[PDB]
Amino acid sequence: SMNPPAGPVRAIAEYERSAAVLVRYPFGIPMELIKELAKNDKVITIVASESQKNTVITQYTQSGVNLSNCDFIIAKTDSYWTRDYTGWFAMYDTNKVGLVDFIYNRPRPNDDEFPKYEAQYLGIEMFGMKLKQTGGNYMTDGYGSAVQSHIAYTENSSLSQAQVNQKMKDYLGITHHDVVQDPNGEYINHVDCWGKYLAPNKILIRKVPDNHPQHQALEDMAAYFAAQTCAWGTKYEVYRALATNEQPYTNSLILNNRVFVPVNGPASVDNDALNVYKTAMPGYEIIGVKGASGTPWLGTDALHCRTHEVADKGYLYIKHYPILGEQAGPDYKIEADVVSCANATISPVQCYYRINGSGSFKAADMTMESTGHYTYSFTGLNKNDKVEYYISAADNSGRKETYPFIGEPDPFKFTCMNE
Ligand code: NA
Repeated sequence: SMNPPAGPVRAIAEYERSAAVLVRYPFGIPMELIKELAKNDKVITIVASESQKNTVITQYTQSGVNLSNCDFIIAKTDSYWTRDYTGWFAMYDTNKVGLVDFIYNRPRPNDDEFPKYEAQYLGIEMFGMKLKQTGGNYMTDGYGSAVQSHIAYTENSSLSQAQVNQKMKDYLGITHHDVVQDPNGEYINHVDCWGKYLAPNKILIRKVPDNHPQHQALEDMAAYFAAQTCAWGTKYEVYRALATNEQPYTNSLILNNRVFVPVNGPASVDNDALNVYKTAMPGYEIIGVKGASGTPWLGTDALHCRTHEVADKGYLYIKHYPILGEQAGPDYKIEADVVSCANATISPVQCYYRINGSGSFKAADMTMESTGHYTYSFTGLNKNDKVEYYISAADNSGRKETYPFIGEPDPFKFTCMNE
């Protein structure tokens, strides 16, 4: 149809559950990456024909790829930049997952048309957002914020900024459309070359040497996010990836509990970048990925550019705003909504918690107050007690999710003040 999705709408972040990752043949990524992806996750390869599918299967077989995780879509494409032209994922109508198409900002008509084939393959509805856009220049936090470089306005110059913002609201549920002047001084003007939400409360911002012409622009961008309150109510934790030689360290893919970071030398500088991700993202497996010789990583074009995560059409979605830091009390009540996009019965919904840092986390059932709305109150806590917690839900489709996504390795933390 030509109508927007039935509300409310919520754009899905890259660090939410992914059912698959989308790549394209002829390839722009190394076979070793496809192999590593397929070890744990479904890889959907776009090919132009049944014969081309079989050519790819032969290559996957010869390279030892886990074929049980290899799926295919037959559709014409112009390029391997699946980040930039494939559809964007949003929840809509309470418990549905949909795809949002847009006008691809390149003269690549098969790439531009592709989202319809993606939606057909996935068995989900598609909605047409009439803005000139590109996925590389888009990221959302999963709480209604999105960051883009200035081309989101300048390539839609027949519309006012308000009209552009309204399109993002109507099709993606974006209420905070954070469009900024690109700090990189290069042609592409994509956020994924300088910035990446790692979680709702964490953002990675590129850093360069002091004498690099973009040094101050990037420091200013880091300061901007550090001063900004995030969706959870704390200031963003701002992490920095130092590019000594224009290495594309922010151009990584978060796929479930793994992070794939392009590396292109020197080894020590690559390892420093990987260390930043490891520090920022406890519990995640951080994986450095060397480029393919024929289609190497570039400063403006690397791993994030040549992949796109695919949301779970049956997503078990946990909506939660955490209790953090010094809390007054005397009640410490957490609330979460849990929705099954699989239309499955949800049970159990639990709070896992630990008090004052020792022993194992303990499970307590949350109380369902109304349909899909769960609460839990921490009892018996004394002044200055430290609480770690996370939420866990399961349904009878076999889905199991925590909030935060990674669960126990990175729990929410608060302190009981009793004041
Ligand atoms: Na399109």
